[PDB]
Amino acid sequence: RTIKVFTTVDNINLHTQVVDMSMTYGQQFGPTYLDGADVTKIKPHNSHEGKTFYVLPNDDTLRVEAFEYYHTTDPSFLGRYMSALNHTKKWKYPQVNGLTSIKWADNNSYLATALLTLQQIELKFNPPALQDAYYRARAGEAANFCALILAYCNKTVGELGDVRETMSYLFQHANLDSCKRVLNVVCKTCGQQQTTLKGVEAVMYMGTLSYEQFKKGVQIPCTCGKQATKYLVQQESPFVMMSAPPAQYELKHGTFTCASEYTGNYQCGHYKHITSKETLYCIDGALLTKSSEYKGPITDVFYKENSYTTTIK
Ligand SMILES: Nc1cncc(C(=O)Nc2cccc3ccccc23)c1
Ligand SMILES: [Cl-]
Ligand SMILES: [Cl-]
Ligand SMILES: [Zn+2]
Repeated sequence: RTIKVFTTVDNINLHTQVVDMSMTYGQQFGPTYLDGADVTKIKPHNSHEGKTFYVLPNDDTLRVEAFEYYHTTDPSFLGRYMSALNHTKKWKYPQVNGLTSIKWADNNSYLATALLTLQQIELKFNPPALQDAYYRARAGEAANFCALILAYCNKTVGELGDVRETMSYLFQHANLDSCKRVLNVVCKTCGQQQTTLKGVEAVMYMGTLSYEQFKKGVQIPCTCGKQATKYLVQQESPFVMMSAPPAQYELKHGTFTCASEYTGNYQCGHYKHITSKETLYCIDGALLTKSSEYKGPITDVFYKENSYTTTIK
């Protein structure tokens, strides 16, 4: 007694298989998943005929397909992706003010604010798996995209996460080759040092949330033991992300694109998203509120950019 099924690593290229209904999937394919569910220890049902099963990339055809689709050789990746998808397919993805959000479940507030942010900044993903899942997420079906983020970041469903680190890992799998930043550091004692940064380093800054303040100059400790002024000379990027240790901060309508708020103690707090549109909207998973100004413990602020050159001489 047999059925025909298909095996895959990318859910695009299918491989025809005939399975024995008296043996487990595990006995025939090794670790096997059906829409994220682990079916390794399960025997084929009638209802399985014609269905697609994920298997591990254990031969050269599957390794080429999996590497071209996911751009990772981590042998646990597909198992972690499937384990996460079994949960994320049960999350809800409401449209909030025209953006795909996530209804709160499993400590996912960092993923909701990351997903909302990605829909507001120009970013192209390198791995086809992320490109395809991101397109589906923007259309409202974000389960695959959320499970890929989890898998790529080595996070499990239910784990508390960091928005900044999550964005940094996603930026590392994105095309930021065009991104350039020139900084100047001026110490009235030591003199001045210019630095040029590329890629992820060109779009992320830690120590101030204010892009305006970064342009005017921020005070930092100099290696000589005094204080220096660091300021932005030149920026070439479609956005910048400014971060700082969480502190009470006032967001003003029309001065930024979006921001992350973190409330609570070390590690086990909660994120909300603030987006500047016609007014300020606070998106907290499924929840939406508005205000003319917003003051809270802000961690990350995103700004639109294209090309900036300082007037500072
Ligand atoms: N998501 C989250 C939750 N709870 C605590 C943090 C936190 O403090 N992380 C950081 C560690 C080290 C240096 C940091 C410097 C700046 C900002 C955060 C830092 C982050
Ligand atoms: Cl993309
Ligand atoms: Cl990549
Ligand atoms: Zn100095």
